[PDB]
Amino acid sequence: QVQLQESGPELVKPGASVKMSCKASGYSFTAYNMHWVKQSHGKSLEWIGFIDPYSGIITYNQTFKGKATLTVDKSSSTAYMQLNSLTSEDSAVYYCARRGYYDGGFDYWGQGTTLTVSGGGSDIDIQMTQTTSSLSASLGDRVTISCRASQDITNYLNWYQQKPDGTVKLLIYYTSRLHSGVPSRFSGSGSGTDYSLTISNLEQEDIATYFCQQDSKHPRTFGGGTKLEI
Amino acid sequence: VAPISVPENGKGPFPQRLNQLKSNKDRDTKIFYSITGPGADSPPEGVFAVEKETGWLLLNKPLDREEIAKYELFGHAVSENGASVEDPMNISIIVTD
Ligand SMILES: [Cl-]
Repeated sequence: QVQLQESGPELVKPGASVKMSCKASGYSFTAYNMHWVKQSHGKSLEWIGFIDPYSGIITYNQTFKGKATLTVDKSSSTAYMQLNSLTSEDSAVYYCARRGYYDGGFDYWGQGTTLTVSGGGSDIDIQMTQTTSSLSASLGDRVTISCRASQDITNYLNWYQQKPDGTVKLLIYYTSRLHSGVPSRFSGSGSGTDYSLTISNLEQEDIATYFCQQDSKHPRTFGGGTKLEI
Repeated sequence: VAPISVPENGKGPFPQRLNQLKSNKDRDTKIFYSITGPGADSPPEGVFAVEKETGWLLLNKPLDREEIAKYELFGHAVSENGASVEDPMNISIIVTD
């Protein structure tokens, strides 16, 4: 099966550099782009950039240009991110994620690497707003979570589920299409600027935080997330 | 990867699109397409072609099954720089019916 193993937690002093590994297995390493993302406590997600391990082409979010360096080792199926000039604001959980499909989505994620430390440009940055930050519903219910873009994103909208583990999964990509192994009770819809994810027959398994992400334009951007209890 | 079926002696007009080449890196990088093989850049030359910027495979001429029943071509995806992004993708084209 597809697996991305990330390296252990880091504890460094200000001004230092650190380097994280992301070891791929269960697929042909060079046939898929590798993206990295940052999540600061508690839950905001930011796109760092990606590397194409086949060509070596890299694309950075203007925000992380100079702060982050992406490389790969083809012979060990390992992707690397170095973070430099470290400050307290770099303290976050960082993630490895594979670009899955022609129409977008990041289909598999590493478990994350925690960094504890004791940038920007002229591109327009599409804002993804999830108007509800916290939602409480009952077992067996049907529930709708909403997402809005500052711009028409022409259906390039994906949904992720994060468990209190830190573990992340792709639920839906390109507005409505389901990632394999995702039950039918998850379904998404929308068009233009407005999108939504609907979960039916809520289960204990669904206690999680749900995140939308736009794939219309660089830099990729996420919504703030919607937390789901019971 | 699924073979592309083309009926013989099609009316056209030509060139006509057959199938669109897709890379799983397309959302991330602007990808440019080219093709090689007997049928494109070796004999019979120029029967098939591709739209560089869209990846749409083109057929330039009506196909005759009595002459050639099947074609095997290779699709190539490069970045703006000209750097390859994938191994060559196999393109099978079967003439019907
Ligand atoms: Cl998959």
